[PDB]
Amino acid sequence: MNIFEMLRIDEGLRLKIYKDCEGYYTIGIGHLLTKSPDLNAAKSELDKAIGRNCNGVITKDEAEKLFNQDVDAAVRGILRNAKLKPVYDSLDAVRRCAAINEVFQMGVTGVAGFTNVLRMLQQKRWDEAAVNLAKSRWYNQCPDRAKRVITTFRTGTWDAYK
Repeated sequence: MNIFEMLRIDEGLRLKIYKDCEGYYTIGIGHLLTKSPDLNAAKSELDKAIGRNCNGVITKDEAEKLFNQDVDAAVRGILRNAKLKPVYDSLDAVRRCAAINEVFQMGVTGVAGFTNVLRMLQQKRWDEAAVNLAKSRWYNQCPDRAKRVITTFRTGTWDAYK
């Protein structure tokens, strides 16, 4: 499946501001608004992201616009980064999606900082890479959102998304 379909499964789609697994205000398909507990701060961040007055609710079209911007930023981010680009180029199609997903979730600097996992992936040490990812705060603070990505790095199949 494609990266949009994969992230839709991991992140869900919600049109109103909600709290994610870590308690953080989120909207759309995994678009983090703020780590502040102030709902009104999340609303102000949403109005900034869209450029108009939203009162904490967006349309599916606006959700998809944010999603497509966030995916584009992850893909361009990988492909200009001296650590991530050789890893991405080395991976098979399925694990390339898992890499984009991980960068979407953690950010470029978060993924580029896991230099052990990157070496393992480059070297085809899939089991070792998955064990190491399962030690991360990313996974342990919110297992349901990360578990399919980890399985996908291990197996190289789409089975966890079926």
